[PDB]
Formats: sequence, structure tokens, C-alpha cells
Amino acid sequence: QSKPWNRYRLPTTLLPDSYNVTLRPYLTPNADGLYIFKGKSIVRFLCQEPTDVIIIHSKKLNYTTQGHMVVLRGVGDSQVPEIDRTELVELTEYLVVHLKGSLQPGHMYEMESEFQGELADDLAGFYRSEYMEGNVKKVLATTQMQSTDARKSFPCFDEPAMKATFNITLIHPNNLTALSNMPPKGSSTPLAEDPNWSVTEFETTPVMSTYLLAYIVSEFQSVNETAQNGVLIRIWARPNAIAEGHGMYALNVTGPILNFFANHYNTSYPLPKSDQIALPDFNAGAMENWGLVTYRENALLFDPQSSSISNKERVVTVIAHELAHQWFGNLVTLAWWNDLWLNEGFASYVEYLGADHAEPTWNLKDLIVPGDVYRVMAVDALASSHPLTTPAEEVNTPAQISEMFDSISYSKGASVIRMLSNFLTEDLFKEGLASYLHAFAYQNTTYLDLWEHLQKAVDAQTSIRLPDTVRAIMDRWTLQMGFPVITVDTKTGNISQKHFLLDSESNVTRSSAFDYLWIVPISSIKNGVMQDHYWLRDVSQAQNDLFKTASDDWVLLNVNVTGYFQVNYDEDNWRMIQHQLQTNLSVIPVINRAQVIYDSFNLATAHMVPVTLALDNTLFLNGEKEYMPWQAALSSLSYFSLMFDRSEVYGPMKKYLRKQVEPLFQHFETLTKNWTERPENLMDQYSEINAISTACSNGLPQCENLAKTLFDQWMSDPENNPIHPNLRSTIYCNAIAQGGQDQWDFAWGQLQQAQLVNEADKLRSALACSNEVWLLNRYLGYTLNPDLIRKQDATSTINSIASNVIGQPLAWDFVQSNWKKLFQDYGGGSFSFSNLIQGVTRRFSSEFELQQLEQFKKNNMDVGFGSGTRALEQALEKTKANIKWVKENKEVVLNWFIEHSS
Ligand SMILES: *[C@@H]1O[C@H](CO)[C@@H](O[C@@H]2O[C@H](CO)[C@@H](O[C@@H]3O[C@H](CO)[C@@H](O)[C@H](O)[C@H]3NC(C)=O)[C@H](O)[C@H]2NC(C)=O)[C@H](O)[C@H]1NC(C)=O
Ligand SMILES: *[C@@H]1O[C@H](CO)[C@@H](O[C@@H]2O[C@H](CO)[C@@H](O[C@@H]3O[C@H](CO)[C@@H](O)[C@H](O)[C@H]3NC(C)=O)[C@H](O)[C@H]2NC(C)=O)[C@H](O)[C@H]1NC(C)=O
Ligand SMILES: *[C@@H]1O[C@H](CO)[C@@H](O[C@@H]2O[C@H](CO)[C@@H](O[C@@H]3O[C@H](CO)[C@@H](O)[C@H](O)[C@H]3NC(C)=O)[C@H](O)[C@H]2NC(C)=O)[C@H](O)[C@H]1NC(C)=O
Ligand SMILES: *[C@@H]1O[C@H](CO)[C@@H](O[C@@H]2O[C@H](CO)[C@@H](O)[C@H](O)[C@H]2NC(C)=O)[C@H](O)[C@H]1NC(C)=O
Ligand SMILES: *[C@@H]1O[C@H](CO)[C@@H](O[C@@H]2O[C@H](CO)[C@@H](O)[C@H](O)[C@H]2NC(C)=O)[C@H](O)[C@H]1NC(C)=O
Ligand SMILES: *[C@@H]1O[C@H](CO)[C@@H](O[C@@H]2O[C@H](CO)[C@@H](O)[C@H](O)[C@H]2NC(C)=O)[C@H](O)[C@H]1NC(C)=O
Ligand SMILES: *[C@@H]1O[C@H](CO)[C@@H](O[C@@H]2O[C@H](CO)[C@@H](O)[C@H](O)[C@H]2NC(C)=O)[C@H](O)[C@H]1NC(C)=O
Ligand SMILES: *[C@@H]1O[C@H](CO)[C@@H](O[C@@H]2O[C@H](CO)[C@@H](O)[C@H](O)[C@H]2NC(C)=O)[C@H](O)[C@H]1NC(C)=O
Ligand SMILES: *[C@@H]1O[C@H](CO)[C@@H](O[C@@H]2O[C@H](CO)[C@@H](O)[C@H](O)[C@H]2NC(C)=O)[C@H](O)[C@H]1NC(C)=O
Ligand SMILES: *[C@@H]1O[C@H](CO)[C@@H](O)[C@H](O)[C@H]1NC(C)=O
Ligand SMILES: *[C@@H]1O[C@H](CO)[C@@H](O)[C@H](O)[C@H]1NC(C)=O
Ligand SMILES: [Zn+2]
Repeated sequence: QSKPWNRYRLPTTLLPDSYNVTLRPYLTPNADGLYIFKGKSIVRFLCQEPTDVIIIHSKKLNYTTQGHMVVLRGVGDSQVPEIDRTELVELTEYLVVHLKGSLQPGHMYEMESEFQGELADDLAGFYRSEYMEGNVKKVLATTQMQSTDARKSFPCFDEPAMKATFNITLIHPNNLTALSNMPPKGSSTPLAEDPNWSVTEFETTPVMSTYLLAYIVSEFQSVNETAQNGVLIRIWARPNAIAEGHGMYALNVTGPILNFFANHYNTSYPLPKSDQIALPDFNAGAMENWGLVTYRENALLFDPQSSSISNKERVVTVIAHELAHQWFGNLVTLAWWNDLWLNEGFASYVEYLGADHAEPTWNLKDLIVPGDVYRVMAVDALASSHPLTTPAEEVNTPAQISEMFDSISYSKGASVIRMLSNFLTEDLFKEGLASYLHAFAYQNTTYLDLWEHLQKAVDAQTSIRLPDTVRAIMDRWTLQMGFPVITVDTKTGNISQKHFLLDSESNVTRSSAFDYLWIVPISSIKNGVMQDHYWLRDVSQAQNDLFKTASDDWVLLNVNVTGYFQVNYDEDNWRMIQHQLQTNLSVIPVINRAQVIYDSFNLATAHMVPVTLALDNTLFLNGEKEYMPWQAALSSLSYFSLMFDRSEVYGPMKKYLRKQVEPLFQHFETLTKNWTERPENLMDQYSEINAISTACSNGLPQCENLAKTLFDQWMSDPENNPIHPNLRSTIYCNAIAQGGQDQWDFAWGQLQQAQLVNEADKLRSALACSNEVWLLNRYLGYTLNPDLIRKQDATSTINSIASNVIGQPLAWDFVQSNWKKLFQDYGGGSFSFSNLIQGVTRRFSSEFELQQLEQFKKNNMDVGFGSGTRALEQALEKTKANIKWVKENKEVVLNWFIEHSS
């Protein structure tokens, strides 16, 4: 029998009740440059089953407790066994307290410890973050427990189902502010031992999970709002960011978002206050700590002066996402990490609903389709994918837990939940959701608990009828990987399903309990009119007159792509859809106008339609004004550009795109009143951004003229940038492309003095658009200079240069020649060789380039590839696939573009 301290899952013999935790970060290093924090904790737990051992999590903590590593006491008049010994078991991250007798069921005990750890700059547990304010380097203390790092800050039963209340105290410099999940109990008091420090106590948390705890010590300031219900809302950030008003947009949307969710969930916001904090360089992006949500600065802050509309969209959606968790995930918590997909998938869906409430004119809900659905379908259409569900017994180690946080969990999770809400109807979904939250508040669940409550809602009504139980249907979408392609023969109305793979040659080896058959909800529109809903059952082939058409009619499936599948038709129906889009596109919902493009290109890749059919689906775009269908084409054609932009195909391709985008460019020229006023709503602003990008990058003279005019105007008056933030990336790039060292040196100067990261990012990227070899080479020479290009921006900059058709060989030579820099950037800065390799070899599509890459690999004699080890193998296999693709498609594609480029 294995010893319990050698198992990754905690015993169930002891359950926590409540903790007292006091933490004291030392923001001044110890002269050796080591930063530490000290702590003291008492955990009160109940004995469920007799046991003579206490096993609790502890990671990277040294104990200074008097005696053994802990002191153990009985609660009330309970007696306690004597401690035999305490030991740390590093592998399973445990503190183990061996007793001389057994704890008794029903009795409560209190275990006290004193400890200290490194306050490392490692974004894990209680950690430090360094940043600059003027000439002064600032250091703050903050937390990231997410998943399994609470145990890195204090000893605890660190599993999400083992909830408890927490009493947090922070001891900190008296001129800094201390924040935690809950409000402070009152004013801070001087630390008696040293009044230079103060003590801030926080109100008891509700019953909650360790991974959601947070505490922060900083010089940050806030903007505030009190909601009508008395809930205090604050946005926290660097004093200078606050002064500049960069926290205002976040403050603006937070109240409405919280209001939306309280109603959506039929459950009051469960906390007295809401803090959200913008942290510089928070690489985790954002973390839903209950009552104290952390964000990277560029995700929470917004500068109206320099930020584009896409920045606003990022802010409102990221906030909606994290605030969604304040109920779903935090109030009701999934019992184990194998069900992470339900938590993150749910939030990834409802972020659009919450954001839509804050910005109801933006049509934000549409963005899940390009943003999550088609994004995740790219990886879920591979033999190497995996089901949403994972058996709980297979997820044990911190590494295995971390593997749960991927594209499948977030984006496919969002897609299937959205599909579920749609086929149940939102009203029914919300009823089951409310029932679920009410039943399990302050407790833990599995995904089966949600299905059960949704089923209760279904069973309580008569309108919505399903072909099977909620669980049976959802099992098809969660227990097996991938998704079907739905193929329709409109001559007969025959309809079929099969597991969709982008590679028609790939072998699926992962077995499915369902033989890769799904139960599929299928909406349809015929001649622009909605039809009755249909369910495809667990059969490969079926027939229905809903999908049978006349010679002059057309049918289109999966309205607004609510269903997690792609659709193919017979060529006659395709041609009819094309005809409709050519004559009156308004008859087909905008999302489905995009779908036709997204799906057909994927179908071409899989050899289910000819590549010419996919290209034919872009023909209507000359009359398309809306964002998504254009985006679908640009996303689908980026690979074509990547493969052909150095070949004879490129001329006709650009000419075709110029032809398609010119009418849209002209449209916005008038609408925007000579480019003086942006379109009103988000989607139209996005359409303008893409139109200008497409026009300029494909050499439309009218766009080139606009870019030159604006950049010249800016150069004549640097302090007054005349270029609207929305268009900066294109205008900067195209103008630098047209100009020489005058434009380049001007932009370089602007970059070196840039205050905001987003503006700096745009400048770095645009500088790579120069068509002068000597400028691109001189630029490459700067990428490895920390004084000129930040280390964290180095590979990004090289990749931008590589993206330039002229910069391609320059960057590839630069990477090869300077590869002897791995022993300089791996132990002192990750650098990420994987991203560099992928970006520079992205274009490779010939046997000659394959030989060059194989020749580059021949430096195998030590030096390795570091974190990019075997990422080179991905480039080798990708090149082989590109070679095969170009050979198969070159002639057909060239002729199509010539044929349609006028
Ligand atoms: C977890 O932390 C809690 C907050 O500190 C502890 O509860 C507090 O205990 C204090 C004493 O340990 C009480 O303060 C005063 O202590 C003096 C001792 O000399 C007593 O005479 C006073 O009666 C007492 N003050 C009052 C007003 O009664 C705090 O009152 C008390 N705070 C509370 C109950 O909110 C917990 O004891 C601690 N848990 C464990 C297990 O140690
Ligand atoms: C938790 O306890 C650990 C073990 O006691 C500490 O790690 C050790 O720190 C020691 C002191 O910094 C290192 O020993 C040597 O100390 C002298 C004088 O300080 C230095 O000149 C030496 O450079 C140093 N040795 C080395 C190899 O650098 C130990 O090496 C080191 N042990 C390790 C890393 O296993 C932790 O510091 C302590 N942590 C906290 C937060 O208290
Ligand atoms: C957070 O919410 C605030 C309240 O809704 C917004 O405040 C609005 O800012 C707008 C832009 O600054 C103002 O619109 C116009 O601004 C121009 C230029 O300053 C003025 O000439 C106009 O008079 C003014 N009004 C118009 C066009 O009707 C709004 O006046 C102002 N609204 C209110 C109620 O104060 C913030 O913009 C918003 N913050 C962010 C970052 O979105
Ligand atoms: C954290 O603080 C809370 C609030 O003071 C403590 O809750 C009290 O616990 C004691 C003993 O268990 C009870 O007699 C009181 O009724 C509780 N008060 C409330 C408001 O619930 C809690 O015990 C503290 N946690 C720890 C570990 O001491
Ligand atoms: C809080 O107090 C500390 C300590 O006095 C301040 O830190 C100093 O800041 C000045 C800048 O004015 C630096 O020159 C010193 O090097 C800092 N000293 C140390 C020991 O770090 C800090 O500025 C104060 N912060 C606030 C917000 O009042
Ligand atoms: C949760 O939803 C319930 C049911 O919709 C709400 O209770 C209803 O409130 C309306 C508003 O006037 C009344 O007309 C109904 O009679 C109520 N129904 C029932 C069954 O009580 C409730 O207000 C919501 N609660 C929260 C916290 O959002
Ligand atoms: C995990 O969640 C379950 C509920 O899904 C908790 O079990 C419930 O506990 C409450 C409070 O004691 C009881 O009222 C219910 O009867 C229990 N429901 C069951 C067993 O289905 C369970 O306590 C939670 N686990 C932990 C460690 O707290
Ligand atoms: C549509 O499906 C039907 C049946 O579901 C197919 O018709 C059958 O074709 C087979 C061919 O071997 C015959 O043995 C059966 O007698 C036919 N059944 C009938 C007429 O009821 C038909 O081929 C399918 N059409 C397609 C795929 O276009
Ligand atoms: C498909 O999506 C479109 C939006 O892209 C839906 O149209 C919206 O419908 C709601 C509710 O009727 C209106 O409040 C909006 O004004 C509509 N927006 C636009 C831009 O038209 C449409 O309802 C969806 N179709 C189906 C069948 O669900
Ligand atoms: C898949 O299996 C086939 C035989 O069915 C084989 O020819 C082929 O090499 C395998 N792998 C791929 C990637 O096609
Ligand atoms: C095009 O279709 C739309 C959507 O039904 C309709 O409102 C409009 O009248 C049609 N326009 C023309 C010119 O046929
Ligand atoms: Zn999330």
C-alpha cells in the first residue's frame, strides 16, 4: 500500500473550516538581492474519519514555528494527540504531520505555523512585480494562486472543493495600500514592533476556494463608484495611469456588467465590493480572484487619445469574462480541474453577453463566431485534438492541471455551451442555470450537476422538445473530440455527418464511444426565410424535405453558426447561394455570409470542395460593407498570401483584391467625410480598419495617397498626430513602405520617446514595413540591443521584419547567423525560440527551402534549440505540407485570380 503523502490527491479524512493568514512582504531586498515574505497561519479543520496523520499542501516554504513545523491544538475541550514529527514531501508538495495517536471524528483542531518564502519575480503564489515610475524602480507584492500556488504562500488544503472562510491580515509599509478579497475591517494600525509598518485586517471571506484568494501591497490609486445597492466599485492602477484617466472606461462598464450578471444569474452579487486592478506585465492576462480581479494593464486600461476601438472591445470583454466568474466558478465551483472547461468555457461564452449589455449598439455577441468557434475548429479538426471531458483520475499533478487551460477548454467550451443555450432557448437555459447556482451556492459541482438542472427546466415545460436528454446530447459534444461536417444534397434532401478533419489523409487513433457520430441541432433558412428546426440523430445518413430544394431555390444551414459544425452542399446549391450574395446579400444573415467563406476554405483544405469553389465564395465581397464576411476572407486568404507573395500568383491576387476592396474603400471615403469621422458602431469601424488595411497592402493608389498624406502631415507637426488610433497600424506601415530614411528615422524617434506600450507596438511593427534592404538590416541590428528594443519585444520585431517579403531572407539569415545566442538567452530570459522559428520559416514552401532548414538543423552538435527544441521539427513538417499544398494548388489558383482580376 502506498503512503498517502505519496499520492497527489489529498485525503478526505480532514476538511478545513476556516483559516487565519497573516502575510508580510519585504519589498526591500536583503543586500544579497533576495526578497522574502514572512507569514503566520492557523487552520481550523474537522476530522471526518479517524487518522494519525495530517497532510496539507506546502510549496517552497521554510518553517520557523517553535518546536515542530506546526503547533497542534484541540478546539474547545477537544484533546489533541502529540506530534511525532513533521516533514516536507517536495514531490507531492505536502507538509506532513505524523501524530502519536489518532484524531477523532467530529472533533475540530487548529494547526498553527510560522513560515517564510521568497517573494520572487515569478508570478506564482505571493510574488513581487517590478516597474518604473520616472527615475524610480517600484516594487509591489501581489498574488497568483491560480490552480495550485496558494500552497506557495501559506500551508493549506489546496484543492478547489475544500472550501473555507479566510481571515487575511497584511503587514506592510505604512505608506502603501493593502487589498484583499474582502474590504478592510477598518483603518490600518501601526505594527508595535516597528511603526514604519502598518497592519491591515480584512473582513472574513465567504466560504471559498484557495485558488481564488488574493492580496496586494502597492502604491496604487483608484477611481471609484458606489452602485445603487451600495456595492463599492473600484479600478486600481499606477498613480500616473489613474491621473491620466486610463481607468475610466473600465469604471464605466463595470456597474452595467455586474447588473447584467446579477439578473442573468438570478442571483445577487455575493460580495460587498468589487476591486479590479491593472498590473504592469501580468503575463497571466487576467485572474478572477473573488472580489479582487487582476488584469494586465493593456487589458484593463484604455487611453482614448492613442487606443483603437479594438482596445475598447478587449477591455469590455475581458472585464465581462472575469466578472462572470464572480458567480459561475467562484460562488459555485467545479470540484476538480478535469472540469475546468465548464468554468472557463462558460465565462468565455457569457463574456459576450455581459459586454453586449455594456455596449448594446456593438453587436458584440457576433464576435464569438470568428473569435472562438472558427478559432478552435482549426485545432479541433486535427487527429491530435482531445475531448472537452477528461476523467478526474487522470488529472493529478500540477503539470496535468495546467494542461487543462487550452484552446479546447476555453473556446470549444464556449462554443458548445452557446450551442446548448441556443437549442434550449436562453430563457430555459437561464432557468436551469439559476436553479444550479441556488442549489450549489458556496459548494462544488461536476458538469453533470449543470446538465441535471438544465434537464429539470426542460422537464418543467412543454414547448421545447429534444430528441434525447440534455446529458445524452451533450455527451456527444464533450466525451469525444472534434466535430462533424454536415453535408446536404439539395436534390434529394439527404443529409449526412462525418468527423471533420482538415487533413483528408490523417489517421484518427483516438477511439470514440460513439463512433464519431453526433446528435446535431440544425437550424436552416430557405430563400431568406427561417424553417422549422431539425435534429440530426446519431446516424451517418438521413433525409428531410427541409433540405430538399427546387432549381430556383436555395437552402442554408446553421443560422448564425450557433451549432458547433461546418456545412457542405452540392455545387448547385453553392452556386445558388453565390447568386443570392451577388444579387441581394441582405437576404442572408451577416454571420452566415462569413460562414460560407470560413466553411468552404476549410472544405477545400479537406478536399471536399475544389479550391475554386471557396474562391468563388469571395466574389460577392465587392458589394459587402459589413465586417465579418470580409474578415472571413482575409483570415482564409492570409495563407495564400504567405504561400504566393513571392510568386507569379501574387500579381493577379493583389489585382483581384484591389478590385474587390475598391468599392468598400470608396464607400468609407464618403461615409467618413474624407476620413474625418469614424463610423458609428464597432462592426463598421472594424470594417473600415480592414478596408484600409486591405486597400493599402494590395497597392490601391487611393489608399497609398491617403497614408502618404497623413504621415507627411504628422511629420510636419509631430506633437499633433493627425492619424486616428484605429488606422495607425496601416497608415504608419504603408507610409514607411513608400518613404525612405526620413519616414523611418522619424518613426524610430517617436518609438524611442513613446510612453504607451500599444503605440510603441504599432511603431515597431510599422518600422518593419520599409522596402529598403539596408534599413531592414540596420533594424535587425537593433533587435538585440536592450537599450533600443526591449528583450521581450526582440523576437516579435524580428518576426515583423520576416513578414516583410523583402525582410524574409534578411530575417532568416539573421536568425541562422545569430542562433549562437541561445547560451545568452535561456537562463536569463526565455526569449521564446519557438515563436521566432515559426515566424521566420512560415513562408517556406519549396524543396530548396526545406533543404536550407535541414541544413540549419545540422548544427545539432550541442547548443540545441532550448525552448524551441523540436519546434524546428514542426517547421520541417509544416514546410513539407506547404510544398505539397503549393504543388497541388498553384496552377488552379493562378488561373482563378487571372480569370477574376478583370
Ligand atoms: C483568528 O483571528 C481573529 C482576529 O484576530 C481572532 O479573534 C480575536 O481574538 C482576539 C484575542 O486573541 C480578540 O481581541 C481581544 O483579546 C483580548 C486579549 O487580552 C481579550 O481580553 C478581549 O476580550 C478581546 N477583545 C474583545 C472585543 O473581545 C478579538 O476580539 C477576536 N476577534 C474576533 C472574535 O473577531 C481569532 O482568535 C483567531 N483565531 C484563532 C484560532 O486563533
Ligand atoms: C529557505 O531555506 C533554504 C535552506 O536553508 C535557503 O536556501 C539557502 O540559502 C543559503 C543562504 O542564502 C545558501 O547558502 C549559501 O549562503 C552563503 C551566505 O549567505 C552564500 O555566500 C552562498 O552563496 C550560499 N550558497 C549558494 C550555493 O548560493 C544555500 O545555497 C541555499 N540553499 C538552497 C537554495 O537549497 C533559503 O534562502 C530559505 N528561503 C527563505 C525565503 O528563507
Ligand atoms: C465614461 O463615461 C462618460 C459618461 O458617459 C463619458 O463621458 C463622455 O465623454 C465624451 C467624450 O469626451 C463626451 O462627448 C463629447 O466630447 C466632446 C469633446 O470633448 C465635446 O465637444 C462634446 O460637448 C461632448 N458631447 C457630445 C458629443 O454630445 C461626453 O460629453 C461625455 N459624457 C458625459 C455624460 O460626461 C466618457 O467618455 C467615458 N469614458 C470612456 C473612456 O469611454
Ligand atoms: C475568522 O473570523 C471569523 C469572524 O470573527 C471567525 O468566526 C467566529 O468564529 C467563532 C469560533 O469559531 C464563533 O464563536 C463566532 O460565532 C464566529 N463569528 C462569525 C461572525 O462567524 C472565525 O472563527 C475566524 N477564523 C479562524 C480560523 O479563527
Ligand atoms: C513610501 O515610503 C518609501 C520610503 O521612504 C518611499 O520610497 C523612497 O522613494 C524615494 C522617491 O521619492 C526614493 O528616492 C527612495 O529610494 C525610496 N526609498 C526606499 C527605501 O525605497 C516611497 O516613495 C513612499 N511612497 C509613497 C507613495 O508615499
Ligand atoms: C429571480 O427570479 C425570480 C423569478 O423570475 C424573481 O421573482 C419574481 O419577481 C417578479 C418581479 O416583480 C414577480 O412578478 C414574480 O412574482 C417573482 N416570482 C417569484 C416566483 O417569486 C426574483 O426577483 C429574482 N431574484 C433575483 C435575486 O434576481
Ligand atoms: C462539495 O459539494 C457537495 C455538494 O455538491 C457538498 O455536499 C453537500 O454538503 C452540504 C453541507 O454539508 C449538505 O447539505 C449536502 O447534503 C451535501 N450534498 C451532497 C453530499 O450531495 C460537499 O460538502 C462539498 N465538498 C466539500 C469538501 O465541501
Ligand atoms: C438518399 O438516401 C436514399 C436512401 O436513404 C438513397 O436511396 C437508396 O439507394 C440505394 C442504393 O444502393 C438503394 O438500394 C435503395 O433502394 C434506395 N432507397 C430508396 C430509393 O428509398 C439515395 O441514394 C440517397 N441519395 C443521395 C446520397 O444523393
Ligand atoms: C442572427 O444574428 C443576428 C445578429 O447578427 C440577429 O439579429 C439581431 O436580432 C436581435 C433580436 O431580434 C435584434 O435586437 C438585433 O437588432 C439584430 N441585429 C441585427 C444587426 O440585425 C438575428 O436575430 C439572428 N437570427 C437568428 C435566427 O437567431
Ligand atoms: C494513415 O494510414 C494509411 C493507411 O490506411 C497510411 O498509408 C498512411 O501512411 C497513414 N498516415 C498518414 C499521415 O496518412
Ligand atoms: C434586398 O433584400 C432585403 C432583405 O429582405 C429587402 O429588404 C430589400 O427590399 C431587397 N432589395 C432589393 C433591391 O431587392
Ligand atoms: Zn475565466
